[PDB]
Amino acid sequence: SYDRAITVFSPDGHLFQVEYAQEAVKKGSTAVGVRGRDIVVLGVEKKSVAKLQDERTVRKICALDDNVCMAFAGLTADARIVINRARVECQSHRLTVEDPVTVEYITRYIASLKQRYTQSNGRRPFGISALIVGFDFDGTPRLYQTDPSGTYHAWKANAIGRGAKSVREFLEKNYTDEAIETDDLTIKLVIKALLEVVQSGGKNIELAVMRRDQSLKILNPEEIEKYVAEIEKEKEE
Amino acid sequence: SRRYDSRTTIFSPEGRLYQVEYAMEAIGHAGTCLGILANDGVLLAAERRNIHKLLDEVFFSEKIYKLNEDMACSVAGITSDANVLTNELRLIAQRYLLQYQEPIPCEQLVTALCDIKQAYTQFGGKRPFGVSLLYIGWDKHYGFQLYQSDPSGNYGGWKATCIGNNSAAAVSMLKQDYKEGEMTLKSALALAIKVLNKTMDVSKLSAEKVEIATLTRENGKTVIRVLKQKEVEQLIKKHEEEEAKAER
Amino acid sequence: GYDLSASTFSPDGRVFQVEYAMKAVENSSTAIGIRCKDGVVFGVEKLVLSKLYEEGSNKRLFNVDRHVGMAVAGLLADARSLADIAREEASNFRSNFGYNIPLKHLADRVAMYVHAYTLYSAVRPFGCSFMLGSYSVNDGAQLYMIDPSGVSYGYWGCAIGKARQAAKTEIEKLQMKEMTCRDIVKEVAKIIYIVHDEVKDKAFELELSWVGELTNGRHEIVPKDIREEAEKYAKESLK
Amino acid sequence: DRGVNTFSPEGRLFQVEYAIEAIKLGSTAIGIQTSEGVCLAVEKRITSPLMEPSSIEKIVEIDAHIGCAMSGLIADAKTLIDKARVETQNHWFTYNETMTVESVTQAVSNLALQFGEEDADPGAMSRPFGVALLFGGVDEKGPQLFHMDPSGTFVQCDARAIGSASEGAQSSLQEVYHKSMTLKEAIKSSLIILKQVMEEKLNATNIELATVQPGQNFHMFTKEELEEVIKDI
Amino acid sequence: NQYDNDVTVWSPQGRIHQIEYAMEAVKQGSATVGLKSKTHAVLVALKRAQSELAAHQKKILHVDNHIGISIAGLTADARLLCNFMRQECLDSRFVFDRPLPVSRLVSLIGSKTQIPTQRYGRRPYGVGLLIAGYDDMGPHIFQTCPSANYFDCRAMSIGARSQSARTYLERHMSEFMECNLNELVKHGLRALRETLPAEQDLTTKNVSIGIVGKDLEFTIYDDDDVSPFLEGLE
Amino acid sequence: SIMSYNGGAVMAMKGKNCVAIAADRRFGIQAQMVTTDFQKIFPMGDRLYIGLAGLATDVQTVAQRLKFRLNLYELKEGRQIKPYTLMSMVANLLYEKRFGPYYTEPVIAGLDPKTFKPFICSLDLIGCPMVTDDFVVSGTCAEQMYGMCESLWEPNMDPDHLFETISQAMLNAVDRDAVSGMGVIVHIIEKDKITTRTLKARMD
Amino acid sequence: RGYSFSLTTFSPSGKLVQIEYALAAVAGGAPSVGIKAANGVVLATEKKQKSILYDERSVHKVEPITKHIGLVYSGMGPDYRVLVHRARKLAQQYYLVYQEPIPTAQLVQRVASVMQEYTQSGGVRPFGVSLLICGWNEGRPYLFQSDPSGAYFAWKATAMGKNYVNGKTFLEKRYNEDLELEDAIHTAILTLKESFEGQMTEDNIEVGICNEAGFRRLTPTEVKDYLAAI
Amino acid sequence: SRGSSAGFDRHITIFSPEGRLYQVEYAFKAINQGGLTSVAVRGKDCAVIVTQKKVPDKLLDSSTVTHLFKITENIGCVMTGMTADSRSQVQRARYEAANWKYKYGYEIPVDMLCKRIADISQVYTQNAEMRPLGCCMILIGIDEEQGPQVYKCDPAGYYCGFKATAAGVKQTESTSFLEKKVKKKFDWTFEQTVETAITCLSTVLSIDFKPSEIEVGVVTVENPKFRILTEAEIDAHLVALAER
Ligand SMILES: *[C@@H]1CC(=O)N(CC)C1=O
Ligand SMILES: *[C@@H]1CC(=O)N(CC)C1=O
Ligand SMILES: *[C@@H]1CC(=O)N(CC)C1=O
Ligand SMILES: [Cl-]
Ligand SMILES: [Cl-]
Ligand SMILES: [Cl-]
Ligand SMILES: [Cl-]
Ligand SMILES: [Cl-]
Ligand SMILES: [Cl-]
Ligand SMILES: [Cl-]
Ligand SMILES: [Cl-]
Ligand SMILES: [Cl-]
Ligand SMILES: [Cl-]
Ligand SMILES: [Cl-]
Ligand SMILES: [Cl-]
Ligand SMILES: [Cl-]
Ligand SMILES: [Cl-]
Ligand SMILES: [Cl-]
Ligand SMILES: [Cl-]
Ligand SMILES: [Cl-]
Ligand SMILES: [K+]
Ligand SMILES: [Mg+2]
Ligand SMILES: [Mg+2]
Repeated sequence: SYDRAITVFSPDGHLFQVEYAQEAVKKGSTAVGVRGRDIVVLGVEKKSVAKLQDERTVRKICALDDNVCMAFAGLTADARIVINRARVECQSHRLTVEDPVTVEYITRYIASLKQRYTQSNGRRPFGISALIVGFDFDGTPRLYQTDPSGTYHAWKANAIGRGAKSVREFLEKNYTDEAIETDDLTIKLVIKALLEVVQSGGKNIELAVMRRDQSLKILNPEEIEKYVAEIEKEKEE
Repeated sequence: SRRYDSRTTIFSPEGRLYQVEYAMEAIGHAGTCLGILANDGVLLAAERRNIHKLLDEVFFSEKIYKLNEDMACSVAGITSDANVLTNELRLIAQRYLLQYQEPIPCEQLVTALCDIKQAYTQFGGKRPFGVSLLYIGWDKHYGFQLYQSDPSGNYGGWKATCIGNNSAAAVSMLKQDYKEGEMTLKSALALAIKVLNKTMDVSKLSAEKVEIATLTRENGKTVIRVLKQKEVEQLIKKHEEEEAKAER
Repeated sequence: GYDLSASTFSPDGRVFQVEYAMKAVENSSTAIGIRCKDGVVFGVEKLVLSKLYEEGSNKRLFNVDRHVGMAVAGLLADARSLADIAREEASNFRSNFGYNIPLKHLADRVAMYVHAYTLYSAVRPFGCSFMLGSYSVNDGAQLYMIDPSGVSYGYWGCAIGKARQAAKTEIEKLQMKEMTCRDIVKEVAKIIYIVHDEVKDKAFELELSWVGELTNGRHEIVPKDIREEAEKYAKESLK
Repeated sequence: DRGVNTFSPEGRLFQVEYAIEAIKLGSTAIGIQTSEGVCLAVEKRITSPLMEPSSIEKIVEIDAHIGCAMSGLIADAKTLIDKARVETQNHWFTYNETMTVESVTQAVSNLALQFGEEDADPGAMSRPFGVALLFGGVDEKGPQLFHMDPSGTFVQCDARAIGSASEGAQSSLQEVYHKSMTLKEAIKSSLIILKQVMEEKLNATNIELATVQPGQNFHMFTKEELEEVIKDI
Repeated sequence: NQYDNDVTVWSPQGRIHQIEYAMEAVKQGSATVGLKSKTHAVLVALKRAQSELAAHQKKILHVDNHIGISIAGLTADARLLCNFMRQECLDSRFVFDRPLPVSRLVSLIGSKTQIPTQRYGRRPYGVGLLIAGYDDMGPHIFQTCPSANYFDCRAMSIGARSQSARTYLERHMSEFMECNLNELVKHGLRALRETLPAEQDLTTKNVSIGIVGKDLEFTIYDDDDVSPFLEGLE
Repeated sequence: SIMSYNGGAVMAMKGKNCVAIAADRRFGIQAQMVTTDFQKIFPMGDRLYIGLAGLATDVQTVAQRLKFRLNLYELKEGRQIKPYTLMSMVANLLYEKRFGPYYTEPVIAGLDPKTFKPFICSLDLIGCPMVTDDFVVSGTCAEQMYGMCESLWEPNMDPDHLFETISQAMLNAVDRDAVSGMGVIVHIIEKDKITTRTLKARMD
Repeated sequence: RGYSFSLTTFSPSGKLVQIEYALAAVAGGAPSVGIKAANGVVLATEKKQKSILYDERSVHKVEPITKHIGLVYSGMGPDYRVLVHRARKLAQQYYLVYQEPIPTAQLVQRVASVMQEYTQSGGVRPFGVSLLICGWNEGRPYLFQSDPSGAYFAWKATAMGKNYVNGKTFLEKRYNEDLELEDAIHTAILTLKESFEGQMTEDNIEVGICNEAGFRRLTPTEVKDYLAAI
Repeated sequence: SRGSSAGFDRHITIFSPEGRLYQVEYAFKAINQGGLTSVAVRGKDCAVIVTQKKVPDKLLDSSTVTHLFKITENIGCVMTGMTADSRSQVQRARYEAANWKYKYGYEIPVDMLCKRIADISQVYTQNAEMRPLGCCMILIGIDEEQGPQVYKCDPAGYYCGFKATAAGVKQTESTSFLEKKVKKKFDWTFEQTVETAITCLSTVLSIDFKPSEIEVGVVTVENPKFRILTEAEIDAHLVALAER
């Protein structure tokens, strides 16, 4: 079996394979999360359109368990491996603790998987970041982010993928008690955040929500463009 | 030994995987291969490269493989690599069948193989498989289906698609002629011949140079058939008659 | 470059890593062996690199079986490890076959071990050459020499290390076939004193061992009184 | 390109030296050992107001009597912290006593040079850890602070800083430290030093502080307890 | 150059640059001295402190009742080797119910440390040891090197500026065999003191002492416990 | 006895250009009937069937593992397996477990997929094959089954006579066995069709 | 302990150059020909047989795999012996399970699959040979080629080794579907004469045949007889 | 093409753009480093191996300087090329023959032993991590049906049976000499086998040997056990050659 050291230090303390994995994330489709008051929302860009594509087969938002889902940006094949490992683990946890995973537990698990692939022979790092959302047993809503290095943090709102810098800038200005007072405004805050960067807006922003105890709901293109008009005609005033 | 290891499973500075991309160049040169979904079935149509006069003709096809009762695939790229993969698809499909006593759903088969291709891009230090595949099938969850996979270990579902030589051109023609929700096996067959006619521009199309397989349902049972040469000539004839009509 | 791995031939069919390992033996000070009428005697010019070391530190003469001595030159950690291989081989031979390993067989076996380190990028060649000596009534006196390529031959007289050629020419002057071990130790000491470069390297200990009729086929250090007389004979002969 | 276990002509392992350079990319952390206990203080280094500050944990409990502050590549620290935790509980299991700070630090430090590509298991460590660690705690030797870096070298320190601004902070520590200093003085001193060396204006959400005292278990300071101490500083 | 990155690559001069580089790790360590009399073996070490507030690195380690070591080079390699030695000593007492002879332990070190000098992708040990012991053949001082070679010594010094310590030791070594313990340790300290910059002195903070002999199990002396030995340098 | 824990009986019989295979329908655990429609004969081809008696768990596992192997075979080769080749496949499967066998002793009945020539065989539990030109039997009433077959079977029977003979051999054999019966199913295999019948039969 | 990385990788233009270079070793090999008659198959090859000193009988290029299957090759001889050995072993493995001789197509598949492994697996180069494999089963003759990538093709007639391009056109303008085995042997030996250089004897060509009766090498006396007309 | 090279094709056993294995070619050059030549001939009654014996150093025990080896009682061999490689190959051959007898109950045929050693050598031409052995093995024995046999295998893993052959520095010249001599002979077959062998070697080297400068090994139909000639036996042949 192949034992080559793949991720190694360079002069000045860099881990080039990890940095390059981060470059792969930056060329992925934009993905955004906001933590509401009693809802959490994920939206993600595009990716290409293409009328001949079966939409269902290429979603970038994924259930891990009933109370936890995730979006990713970066190498879609890499993600699929991370997603399935996390799904297996949610069932191991439920087996041996008889509670659903906390969002932090599975986040911590994904992150340390990622970290392991930056420090094990024969492997390159995973080329993805993830936004992980759900609710804890006590109803507290959660939004976590992981990156190829295996670092993770909780966020009020965040973006990853191409144009994350400007989308994060927008969220810093627009994330207030007022923008998340209700469910519709939380959802719209995500759509505004994307609509900034999303090329032929929009059209192609896949979106999903999660409510306390309520499990994952994805919005259809009819239900999305309702919110698009309901924000577009508001920005004329 | 560090000196001789070409390091097939590492990132380049822009987050790229060169061997995957290079394998994608191999595929682009291989025989054109297209898939088309209809309401009453799914088809594969492929350019034959085994075309020298002295070849023997011994199997029922060159690039169409049966995977299990309800599915078939075609391939573009390195043939020997494609034999390893199609053998592994058949094994995966029987393992499921053994375990659950129902046929593997189409997407599940595709995903299982793609995870093997993915692994070869992330660890092991080997070259990836130089193959893209089109999968056709029926299952009881989503009916008629068409999938495409490539050496990155990535896949998607399609209503129509193409891999191999002149892919981009073939997809362009499909974008324009394909009717979402309204295609039949007979119209899809016609569109397939149209597309191969345009994309085999070296030179004049012939039944000995293509392979067509259809997957349909009859009496609650999947039927997978490689069209005989008579039917292929007949369809080419109808396409050539149809072009006579074009102007007046 | 064609000289980085023992698994790479050069365009002229050489294996330079084995040759470079030979150069490590050729940088070493000189050891000699002389087979004679009734046994084998070894001598080593043992350079003393600091006066802080004990007499006997960094021995280059080993017992590898009760009947077999080993004399080494080259990288010493490699030589010691080869002495352990030789010991193990002699031990396993006795356990499996029920008698003392014959010298030639021991030589050939250890030589095949040395040889195995000359084929692969995974390992490097041993930086040592060594002699093996024994005596018995049935087999007589035997002296073999093994180099880093794994080649093994038997000798009447032998020398390894940096004054190899000068030593051989002195050894050639002896009619060793008719001499006894008691006579030969004096001549071994004499030859080490001749080939020693007293300007370039300043201080050495003479190391002497033997195996013969007089030790009853056991490989032993030459007793101290006999060594000192041989030294004195050598020194005065240098005159 | 060369192998991960290659020495330089100066007699150092390239990979360990490079890992030591990665420590300098971390946020500053400070430890001080007094006769009344030890304090650990760390700069959080908040990069967006949208980030939850309490999800930056760079001070962690090892056991009730031992805390750990880290700087460098934080994801690398995870397996080290887990190993310290597991080791102190094994020790409790086997011996029915608490493990010394020195002993815990030693056990962790024995992982440091265990990397390489043709000795060990099918995918063992490919490189060293990009992390420095301060273990602060109380055992039968009294209060105690130990530093460890990626070479596996560890040592007791009366006061020590690690990370980006450690030169600087170490200088101020030489100036303020004395053997008979109180814990409360040590807490103020280290908040004063963090305040100097930090790019951001210090406040009660972009730092963490913990103590361990002969009387009392590992204690992370609350926002409120931090605000109290920040008043004078 | 093409010959200096792999322990398996002999240079055209018959050298192995990786082994030579590993030996630099010991030359750059802080100095230590080892010496013996008819009845005792002593180690004396200079401990370096990272800063003015750091303790000072352990340089002297217990191996068994009859054996201790002083180290120079990579501390993590020193511990791994020390743990190997400890284990070899425990095994010998378990099996034979008697102490492992010092020269036999040193042999086991040479054998163990030689192995990685010959396999691709391994590296030498980057540590040198001075080994003090007492057994049936009396007191000993051995030295071990990253080359896997070892030496039986009347006395020795390794580490930064140890040449000076070596020169002192040669100057006085004809006196060592008949010294009482205090005389012998004084000699060790004087040798070690020659390694220091002229400004600096031996103090209770920077000196560590190790002693074993006929009547005395390997004992380490640090901090206040070195003061008896340091007063008398007079 | 392990082989009698579930009870049951299968037989096969040869006729002119046709074959027959039959089985009882009981799934019981020692004295207790659990169900009366348990399948013991499984298709391996349009004109090729395998009947398995013995321990019910192994009846099912062998049928399934066999189908796995046969499906891969057919996909890889151009073609439908020949009867003789199925026998060899099964023998090889059973003999892999030589030292911890499956407790089943199958019978095979079919027509060659190109020549339509009749074939029957049986195997013991470790895979020794036995081909005959008349009949084979397997199960907890093998003696009863042999008595009926030896006395009724005749060469070159047409499909109708073959049906009546195998049916009478099964019914009357199982009616002398406590742990077989609760129904009989019979498959007649011809070139152009399969006829499947359940028989009026004792239910005690 | 073995190199674990592939020694064949994709070039920037999508080529596996080690395989192409293996094909260049095949192209420089001695010529081989195979012709499928209606009632059998013939394999013929040129011995690169210098010296009168060689004992021509001591090693064969035309080799039996089973009673009904045989092989020849162009390219590197020692690589071929590996594949002969594996092919034999694969044929017997099949026979133990199915108790029927391996069909020719199934044997080719399994051998071709071994050749594929050596284009991907760690620390090895591809085989520098192409095989021509003949057989008879289901009452019918087969002729296959297997190349260094592990790709295989069924031929009516072909040529490989030095001067194969010309040999193939020589057969193109000379093979018919209804042709007999004895005539095929004749045209196979002529195809070799097209590129021979040396004057042919029964000691420097090797011929094997395959039909209902099975696979075998022709004896030197049989070859001599076919050589009289040429 | 024509001496072209890409990548690591001169350092390890991968194909060059012409489809060559340079490392294998270099192993053949390694055979000549030793500076020796060996010759082997077969007739109806016997097979003979002759090689040079160079003892330049007087201090060598010349009884330990040989390139002739017994493999089994009935199979002998001469090795040419790198010495330690050769010894390794000899041990392998001894192991293969002994193993064959134990498993199959009859002696390994010479052809089969040669094929086995050639197949083992093949592996070194296809796997990258070890070099080929820089040596060449010639085997003699009697086969019960075919008579005396001479076989040779090389670092490429090629092998063949021969009427006569050679190895080392003067192989080509020996091959020339031997070819010229068999064409003359009726049924292309040697008859004075020991003399042809020594004469070949003497011509291609221009030496006229003393009996201590060659070694000679034989097997015969009447005496199939491998036998090495003494100095006196060789001398008789050298004298009988000198006198016509
Ligand atoms: C071995 C012998 C010696 O003097 N050194 C230098 C550091 C060693 O390590
Ligand atoms: C005939 C050929 C040969 O080798 N010998 C043995 C000496 C003969 O007599
Ligand atoms: C052995 C038999 C033969 O004819 N050849 C071709 C030169 C051999 O190598
Ligand atoms: Cl893992
Ligand atoms: Cl990002
Ligand atoms: Cl199926
Ligand atoms: Cl299925
Ligand atoms: Cl020498
Ligand atoms: Cl630091
Ligand atoms: Cl040090
Ligand atoms: Cl260190
Ligand atoms: Cl040294
Ligand atoms: Cl030093
Ligand atoms: Cl199975
Ligand atoms: Cl490797
Ligand atoms: Cl074979
Ligand atoms: Cl067969
Ligand atoms: Cl034959
Ligand atoms: Cl035997
Ligand atoms: Cl003659
Ligand atoms: K090789
Ligand atoms: Mg009944
Ligand atoms: Mg009843």
